[PDB]
Amino acid sequence: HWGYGKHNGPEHWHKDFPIAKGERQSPVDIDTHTAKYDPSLKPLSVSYDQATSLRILNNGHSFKVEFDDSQDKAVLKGGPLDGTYRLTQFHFHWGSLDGQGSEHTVDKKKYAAELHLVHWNTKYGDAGKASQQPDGLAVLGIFLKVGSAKPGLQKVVDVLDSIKTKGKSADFTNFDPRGLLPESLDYWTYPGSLTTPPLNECVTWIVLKEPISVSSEQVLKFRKLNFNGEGEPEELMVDNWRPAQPLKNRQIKASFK
Ligand SMILES: NS(=O)(=O)c1c(F)c(F)c(S(=O)(=O)CCO)c(NC2CCc3ccccc32)c1F
Ligand SMILES: NS(=O)(=O)c1c(F)c(F)c(S(=O)(=O)CCO)c(N[C@H]2CCc3ccccc32)c1F
Ligand SMILES: [Zn+2]
Repeated sequence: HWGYGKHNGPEHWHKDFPIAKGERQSPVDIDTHTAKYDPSLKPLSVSYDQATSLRILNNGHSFKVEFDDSQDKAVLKGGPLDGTYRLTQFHFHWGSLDGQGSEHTVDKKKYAAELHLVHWNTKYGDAGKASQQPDGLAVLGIFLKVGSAKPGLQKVVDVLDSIKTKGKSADFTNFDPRGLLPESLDYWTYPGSLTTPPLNECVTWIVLKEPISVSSEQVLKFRKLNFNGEGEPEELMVDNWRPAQPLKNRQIKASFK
């Protein structure tokens, strides 16, 4: 199966998913000096007040919190986007140590983790169909650094011991994703891809400039999850990040400066 290990990790994915070597793959390094300030970009609109979280699960790659996306409840618009994008799930990528774990990098700096809030363009009706379109998804990426705790993350971390191994899931209602956001919505944006198989080139990435702070104790709970199913050799779920991919013929735009 595909994974993050030596024998099935990112360097292997192109064999089953040849788009891995495509022209708009993610993540990328964000060279802040080269990013073009675009005064035509709009403020992002993040409207999460009616979000309805449903469940949390360990799928052997990450953990994911899924939302009720059957109506317009938690939506992203504005910024670089045309139309409305509905939140369907968020998940994280993180490292074995605090000096790695993010997918995007900023002037080559790696953060301890990266949160991805995945949204689909409602003009395509469902997230699967959206993932087949060049403008189908918008993923809001937020870096995590280790320092003071993020109180809004604590409900997630306290539930992780219930989903330790691949295939476990639990009820996870009333989680407010507004508690995961930094103060500023200044962002970089570029056209890219899913960072996991199938690697579809369907994502408008919106990466916030300001990281959130999480505590060491919060990230150490991420690192207690297992990639493996219960019974199988124990392999901690760490370093579940794809490294930066070639920028190729893309421009990263900044909403600021
Ligand atoms: N994710 S959660 O439901 O476990 C949850 C929290 F547990 C939590 F503590 C906070 S807080 O702002 O740190 C608490 C201040 O009262 C938030 N913060 C929220 C919800 C509403 C809102 C609006 C702006 C900024 C943050 C938040 C939260 F969504
Ligand atoms: N980093 S990222 O945001 O690119 C990203 C993931 F990192 C990730 F793990 C998942 S997954 O569903 O948990 C695993 C299979 O890709 C998805 N989900 C994908 C799979 C296909 C699809 C279709 C519509 C919306 C999301 C996804 C994902 F979009
Ligand atoms: Zn992701």
